[PDB]
Amino acid sequence: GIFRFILFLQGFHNWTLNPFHMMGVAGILGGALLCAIHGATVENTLFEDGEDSNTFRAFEPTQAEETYSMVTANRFWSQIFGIAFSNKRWLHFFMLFVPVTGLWMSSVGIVGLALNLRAYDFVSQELRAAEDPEFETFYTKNILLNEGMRAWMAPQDQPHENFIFPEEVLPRGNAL
Amino acid sequence: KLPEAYQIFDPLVDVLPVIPLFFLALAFVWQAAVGFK
Amino acid sequence: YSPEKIAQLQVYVNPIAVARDGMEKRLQGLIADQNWVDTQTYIHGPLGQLRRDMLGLASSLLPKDQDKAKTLAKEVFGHLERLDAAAKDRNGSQAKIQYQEALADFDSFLNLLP
Amino acid sequence: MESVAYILVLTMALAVLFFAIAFREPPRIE
Amino acid sequence: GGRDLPSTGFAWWSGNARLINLSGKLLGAHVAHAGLIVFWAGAMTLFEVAHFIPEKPMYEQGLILLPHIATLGWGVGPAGEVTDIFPFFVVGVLHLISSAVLGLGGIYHALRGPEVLEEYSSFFGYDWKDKNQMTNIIGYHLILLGCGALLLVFKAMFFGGVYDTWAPGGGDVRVITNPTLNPAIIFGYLLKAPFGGEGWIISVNNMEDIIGGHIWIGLICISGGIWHILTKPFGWARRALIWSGEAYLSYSLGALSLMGFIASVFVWFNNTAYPSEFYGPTGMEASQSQAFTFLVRDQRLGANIASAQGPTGLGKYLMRSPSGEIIFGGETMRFWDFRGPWLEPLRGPNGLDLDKLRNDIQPWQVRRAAEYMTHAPLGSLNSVGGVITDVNSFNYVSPRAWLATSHFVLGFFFLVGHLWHAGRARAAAAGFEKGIDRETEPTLFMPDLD
Amino acid sequence: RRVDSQLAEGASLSEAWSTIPEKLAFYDYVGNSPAKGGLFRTGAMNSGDGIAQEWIGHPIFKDKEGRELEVRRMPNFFETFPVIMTDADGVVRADIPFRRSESKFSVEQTGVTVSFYGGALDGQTFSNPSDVKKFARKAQLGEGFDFDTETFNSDGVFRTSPRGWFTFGHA
Amino acid sequence: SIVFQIALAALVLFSFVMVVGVPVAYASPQNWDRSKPLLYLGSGIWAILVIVVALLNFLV
Amino acid sequence: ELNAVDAKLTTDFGQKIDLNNSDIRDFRGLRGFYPNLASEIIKNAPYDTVEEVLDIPGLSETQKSRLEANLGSFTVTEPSIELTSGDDRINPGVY
Amino acid sequence: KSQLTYDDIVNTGLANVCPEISSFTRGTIEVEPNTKYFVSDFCMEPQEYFVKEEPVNKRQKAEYVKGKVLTRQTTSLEQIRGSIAVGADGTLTFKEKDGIDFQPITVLLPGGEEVPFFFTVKNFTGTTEPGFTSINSSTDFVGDFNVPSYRGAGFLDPKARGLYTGYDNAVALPSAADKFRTNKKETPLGKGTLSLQVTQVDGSTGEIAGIFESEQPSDTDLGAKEPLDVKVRGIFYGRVDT
Amino acid sequence: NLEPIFQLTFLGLIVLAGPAVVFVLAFRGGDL
Ligand code: CLA
Ligand code: CLA
Ligand code: CLA
Ligand code: CLA
Ligand code: CLA
Ligand code: CLA
Ligand SMILES: CC1=C(/C=C/C(C)=C/C=C/C(C)=C/C=C/C=C(C)/C=C/C=C(C)/C=C/C2=C(C)CCCC2(C)C)C(C)(C)CCC1
Ligand SMILES: CCCCCCCCCCCCO[C@@H]1O[C@H](CO)[C@@H](O[C@H]2O[C@H](CO)[C@@H](O)[C@H](O)[C@H]2O)[C@H](O)[C@H]1O
Ligand SMILES: [Ca+2]
Ligand SMILES: [Ca+2]
Ligand SMILES: [Fe+2]
Repeated sequence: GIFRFILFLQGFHNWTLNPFHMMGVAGILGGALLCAIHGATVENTLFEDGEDSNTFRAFEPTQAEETYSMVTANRFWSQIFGIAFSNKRWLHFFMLFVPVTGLWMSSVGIVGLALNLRAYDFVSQELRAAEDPEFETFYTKNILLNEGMRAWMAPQDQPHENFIFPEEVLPRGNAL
Repeated sequence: KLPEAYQIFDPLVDVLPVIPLFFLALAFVWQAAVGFK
Repeated sequence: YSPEKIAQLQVYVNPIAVARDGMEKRLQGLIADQNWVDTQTYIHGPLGQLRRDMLGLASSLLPKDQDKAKTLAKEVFGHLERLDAAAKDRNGSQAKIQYQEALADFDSFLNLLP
Repeated sequence: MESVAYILVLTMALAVLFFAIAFREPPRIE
Repeated sequence: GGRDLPSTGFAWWSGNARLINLSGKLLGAHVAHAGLIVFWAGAMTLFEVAHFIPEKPMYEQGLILLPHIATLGWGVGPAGEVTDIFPFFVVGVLHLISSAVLGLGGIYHALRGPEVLEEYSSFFGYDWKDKNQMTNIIGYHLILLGCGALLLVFKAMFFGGVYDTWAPGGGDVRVITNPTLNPAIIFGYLLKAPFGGEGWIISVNNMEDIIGGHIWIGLICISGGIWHILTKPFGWARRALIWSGEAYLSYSLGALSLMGFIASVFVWFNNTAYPSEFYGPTGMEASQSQAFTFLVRDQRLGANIASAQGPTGLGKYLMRSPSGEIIFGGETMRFWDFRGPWLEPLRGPNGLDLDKLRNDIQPWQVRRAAEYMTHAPLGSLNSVGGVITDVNSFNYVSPRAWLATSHFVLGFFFLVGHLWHAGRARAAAAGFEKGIDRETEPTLFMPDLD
Repeated sequence: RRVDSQLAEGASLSEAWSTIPEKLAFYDYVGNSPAKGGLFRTGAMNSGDGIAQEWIGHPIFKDKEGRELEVRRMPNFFETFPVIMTDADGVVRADIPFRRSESKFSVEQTGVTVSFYGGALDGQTFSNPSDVKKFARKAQLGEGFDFDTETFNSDGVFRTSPRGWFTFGHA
Repeated sequence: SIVFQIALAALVLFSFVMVVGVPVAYASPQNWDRSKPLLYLGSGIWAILVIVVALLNFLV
Repeated sequence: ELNAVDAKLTTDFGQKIDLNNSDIRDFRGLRGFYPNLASEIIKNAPYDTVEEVLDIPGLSETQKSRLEANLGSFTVTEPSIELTSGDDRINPGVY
Repeated sequence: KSQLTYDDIVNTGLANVCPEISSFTRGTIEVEPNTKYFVSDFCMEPQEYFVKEEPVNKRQKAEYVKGKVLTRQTTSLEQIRGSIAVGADGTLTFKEKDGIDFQPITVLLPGGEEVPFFFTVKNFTGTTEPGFTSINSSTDFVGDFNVPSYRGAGFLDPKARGLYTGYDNAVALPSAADKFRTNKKETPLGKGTLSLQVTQVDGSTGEIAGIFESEQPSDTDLGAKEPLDVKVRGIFYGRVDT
Repeated sequence: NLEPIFQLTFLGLIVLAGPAVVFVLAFRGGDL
């Protein structure tokens, strides 16, 4: 059901083209990235606090000392990526800020879609392709894909509307 | 199909390939018997 | 072989005869004109069901000339493999040789046919 | 001319990257 | 040998690391695992036989092991039809019985035998740091591996041969009499670009080349084994390499990842070592078979397949490759490097030949193209064959898809394992695999970057 | 209802449809629905279809057999919509096909004609399938109107009304 | 032919008893003196049962 | 404006099988036509009148009787190159 | 190439090259004045491409600008079957029958204009001057050929408008959907003029080779633009069946 | 079929065997 809703928003709303969704994608992917990179960095800058190869036993919940080197982590990322966190408080705030902000932005975009306020088209490219039949972009191709989805999915997805679309009116490319 | 003299143990043959999965699970069973020491 | 069994063999006898014909006709000519590209295409396409057929026939013959036709069939395939090597190595000399021996062993297979 | 706008915003982004790396606040142990 | 965290420093989920310096128990773990491998070979083969329908094609029955046996030329005749199921059954049973011997030996060495072989024998006792002995073990195994390659050679030359899909007069088991010994061809194969039209070693397309390769491989592997037994690692290798058990594991993991990717590509693209009569068409073959199937239909309906331009302006059935070769039209233009024993009869020096395409088509070629096109290696995870939008009535996923997908995944995860163990071996050799020492943290003695 | 009341009184089709206030017909045009706009289709709705100039009147489409066909209207969800015409008991009798190799219900094949009642085209009949298809596409959007697309260099994509913009901002 | 199935059933059941017995025998160090010859007996009998099945397959 | 195939659809080509423009699948409706007789008709096109579909060289008795029994399913319009060029009358891209 | 296999020419661009009469002779294919000669494997290799620029002025000469082919070694017609028919007056008639007789080619003109065209010899009927009794160096077949539309009637533009398929209007702009003259696609049948000047004849094998000059319109994009005039020069080869 | 019954019986035997070995080795103070 969720997958249907997702594809419906693609084909009817061009939701991937929506900047609000794009900010949401950036937030969720950046949240995953931050999770993976913090976890890995912390695990690989751990202080030698025990004799065993099992480094997990070398942490006390009440210990006052940091369990990993922030200076070593900072230098590593500064020399690998060019920049690095140097304030742990800012690092952990950023880990909250990014995904949360992404969810809020995507929600704003969805609120737009409630009213059919969609970033559906680039009118410049539609006007040009209307006038210039040699002109094609990935955007125009996605527009065509959406028209196909809508025509082929509407009768079964909205059975109450009694959409009778005879085979001859269904958009389709050659052969396929 | 198996040769006719072996068609008897056919239900046994159908359940043979899975056993190494049971070996992997048996590693965990033995660890749990020793308390994951 | 009973006429009714002779009929059952025809299923296989027909393609074999078509093959025997074209081998004597186009293949000889191809080898003569040194058309190795075409010689190779001929032994892999027109003759591309020769083994399934010759052996199917042999297996379906009476249990007396069965193995002999089997051994005869295998002989022809061996000569056709040397025709292919010769043709792939532009060796006109061995090509004619293998062609003749394939037809000889194909001739004997056909003699084992009721 | 929208091409000029696009190139300009992209260039601003890349130049910010350069300055943020080459001229960052130097992390110091205090 | 410690079997707990306090005595080894390794948790239960890293328990097999407790065997690193317990050569006897480690040997037991290895022999019992080998036993698992041989057990799967035998048991899965017997499963495939019990589930095998002899008349139905092998690739329609979810078989991946019987195709390997049939390629070796056991149990099959011309065009890959099954002559006798007994050889497949024999192969399965012999693996299944040997599995018990290896299981016993493994459980013995793992549980009862010496935990360390160093004391017992100088021959079997090894220290990871003892380069001479580790190279001895490399050598003994290289000689057995080369012997196995020569076993393949012997089967193909003196013991009934192997299935040659390219055989004249139709595919069949063939005895290889002239294997390619020419080192230029054999090693040229290694030097070919791994891109379309060349395919590196994936493009090996005749059993003579495959067999000549295995004579070279057997010879080089036997020579390298003897070299490694009679030599010691030289200075440059002693200086550029990490000499530890985990390091050698990581090296073998890198090698395994490389071989897994290679096997994936091999089964996906090559139809010589993986005959389509057992493995089904390659995806390139299925696409070309579609183009060919409708070439024949439309031609028989009276169309001019040569001069028929399609809606784009390119030829509907026939076009030219970017180097000018006459090829099949449509999206299949990408698979124009495809070679197949049912297609190659219709190819001329310039590519597809109009005279052949108009006069020399054969019903077996049309049937083969129809079968290969309808068995395109396309299918769902629950084995619904054909394109993903099709309905549920066709139970088929190509063996090529299964094998390629499986070995790509295994190759990738073994690349990950290589990185895991190679980085760990490096850190452990250097002494900071357990974390940063607080007193001598290196960054505290390094100047600021700015 | 207003048309049928006039018909029951005794008026003709052209007289009855002439009673329809253009303002009323204007409300029955999907371009004035607030669910047809776009997030970055800015400004007045006149910057889209244009300034409405006049109601063109009411099309009545008939096949060659005299069956009254209605163009199924564009729903709010669809940016594009196939042209379909159904008769009284809901059977598709005509359409504008995408593929004409195997088409069976084309306006051209089915001989659809359209006659207009009221508005600017009152008392005209169009039998040329080009213009019939044009008016069928017009009927998809509801009541048809002539627009002035020059005053605002209108681009031809619908905008949303102040209703839509207010709702968006406040939600 | 039923003697063949008898031999094969005996092989399968002795195989199960050995799958049970081998790991217990090798991991029971205090019972080792009693269980070494039993291990030898099981191995030899298993191999003989395999050979008997092998031959009977070739006799039926 | 209408393009040429749409205008063709306004004529008799839209009602019956057109001997000069209809693709080989449109002959499937006449029993015994697809594929051989439809192929021969499409191969010997164009035709000036429907009646002269009976004057195709090499036609046998069965095909002649079959054509005469279905003369009223046939119409003849000017050959439009928008339906014939590129062997579109055999494969217009419809499966 | 006569002795080259497929594996020897593949990936080398020798599949798009015209065969060449090796035996350098100036032979003559003798001809009876009332017979027909089949031509088996006709090949035309285009080597030069010229597109008539359209100056903004109406009295300036147009002139032919050379182009560079953007497509690769996919520019050759080959395996073409034809006939040579001899009139009672010594006229030779070339009548191309079928084969791989078209190739779409795209050339780039200086200034960045891409000009695709349907390079073809479809239905070519070329005639020489009356009075020939042999095929020699003087033979020059001159005639017209058909140039069908570069895009088929099944073609779909980026907004899915086509001729017998696709939309008939600009669906992205419902209010202005019938504004665009490009809503009507046509595929008019063009004409080319080809000359085959025969320069080398090998009478021992019936082979003819020469040079050709073609003149044809370019792609119009289903009528979206006026076609340019394209000039193609190259070499050809044929074998005459006697 | 009695086959689903035989397959499930063999599978149950095989499933119980390994845990049974561990259980016997734990109950009898084996070298677990
Ligand atoms: C391929 C799989 C494999 C193999 C061969 C081994 C092998 C080994 N492991 Mg490892 N292990 C594995 C997977 C494997 N492990 C997995 C997946 C885990 C995670 C759960 C572990 C976790 C682990 C830990 C935590 C430890 C080991 C240890 C050991 C070694 C000592 C075993 C011992 O004393 O157990 C005793 C167990 C038993 C006595 C229970 C019975 C076991 C037998 C073998 C069952 C066999 C049944 C079989 C059907 C019989 C067939 C008989 C006949 C037909 C041939 C041994 C060499 C130990 C070690 O390093 O020692 C220093 C150790 O501490 N392993
Ligand atoms: C190289 C390995 C390989 C390959 C290619 C195949 C392929 C096949 N097998 Mg076989 N099989 C294998 C191993 C393999 N098998 C093993 C090890 C066993 C023992 C359990 C079996 C037991 C077996 C049986 C009993 C049967 C098959 C069948 C089949 C066929 C259908 C498969 C299917 O529906 O899967 C469904 C797909 C899945 C279940 C997906 C599995 C997903 C895995 C678990 C993901 C793991 C990936 C990764 C490594 C995870 C690591 C995580 C960590 C590293 C981060 C197919 C030909 C069937 C058939 O047709 O037989 C004739 C059948 O009945 N197989
Ligand atoms: C990689 C496999 C491998 C390796 C390296 C070893 C190594 C060793 N084993 Mg072990 N073992 C294995 C497998 C292995 N075993 C298996 C599978 C079994 C089950 C049958 C056993 C059962 C076993 C027992 C019961 C004992 C040993 C012992 C020993 C030690 C002395 C061996 C000996 O007598 O000298 C050398 C022996 C020979 C030269 C003759 C044997 C060679 C074999 C039997 C013939 C060739 C192998 C094969 C059939 C041919 C190729 C294999 C094929 C897969 C290609 C040595 C550490 C003994 C020990 O611990 O002593 C303290 C001991 O008591 N092993
Ligand atoms: C599994 C087989 C195996 C293994 C593990 C080893 C292991 C070893 N060999 Mg041996 N060798 C083998 C087989 C094997 N050999 C065989 C079969 C032969 C016969 C030809 C030899 C002949 C041989 C010689 C003559 C020498 C060794 C040496 C060595 C040692 C260092 C080699 C090294 O640094 O490699 C890493 C390789 C390099 C550093 C070379 C650089 C190559 C560049 C990076 C290109 C690499 C290609 C690219 C990355 C991969 C492309 C993929 C594709 C080609 C598969 C090491 C102990 C050396 C030694 O110390 O002798 C005792 C030595 O001099 N080997
Ligand atoms: C032949 C290959 C090989 C060998 C011998 C080893 C050996 C070792 N590894 Mg390595 N490893 C390998 C490959 C290999 N690894 C690969 C390919 C990867 C990448 C995924 C890793 C990743 C890895 C990590 C991350 C670590 C090791 C560690 C270790 C050590 C302890 C392992 C242990 O006790 O596991 C115990 C076994 C288990 C806990 C069972 C794992 C269960 C997995 C999730 C199931 C995988 C899917 C499986 C196919 C089942 C799917 C079916 C499903 C439907 C149920 C040991 C030296 C540890 C180490 O460094 O110690 C020094 C360690 O932390 N390995
Ligand atoms: C609730 C507030 C509200 C509403 C509903 C409207 C509604 C309307 N106005 Mg008015 N307007 C407003 C406030 C409002 N206005 C204000 C405050 C001003 C002063 C700037 C104006 C100035 C103004 C003018 C000058 C004009 C209008 C016009 C219009 C009409 C067209 C609207 C349009 O095209 O929007 C377009 C809206 C958008 C494209 C939405 C922009 C969304 C922004 C860019 C998203 C950015 C968010 C942020 C950057 C992302 C977060 C990042 C994260 C890290 C935090 C419509 C009736 C036009 C009209 O027709 O007048 C007759 C006109 O010409 N308005
Ligand atoms: C071939 C053959 C054979 C063999 C077999 C065998 C070899 C066996 C094995 C066996 C086995 C090998 C088994 C085992 C199993 C296992 C199991 C069954 C387990 C399970 C698991 C689980 C259940 C888990 C759980 C858990 C744990 C424990 C840990 C933690 C977590 C949890 C809680 C979850 C026989 C004899 C039959 C005969 C015939 C033939
Ligand atoms: C080192 C940093 C600088 C980067 C390197 C600079 C080289 C890149 C050259 C592009 C610069 C602009 O130069 C020129 O731009 C025009 C504008 O579209 C291009 O013109 C192209 O597109 C336009 C419109 O799309 C067409 O009318 C024209 O026929 C076509 O060729 C030219 O192809 C390009 O040569
Ligand atoms: Ca079964
Ligand atoms: Ca039709
Ligand atoms: Fe943290």
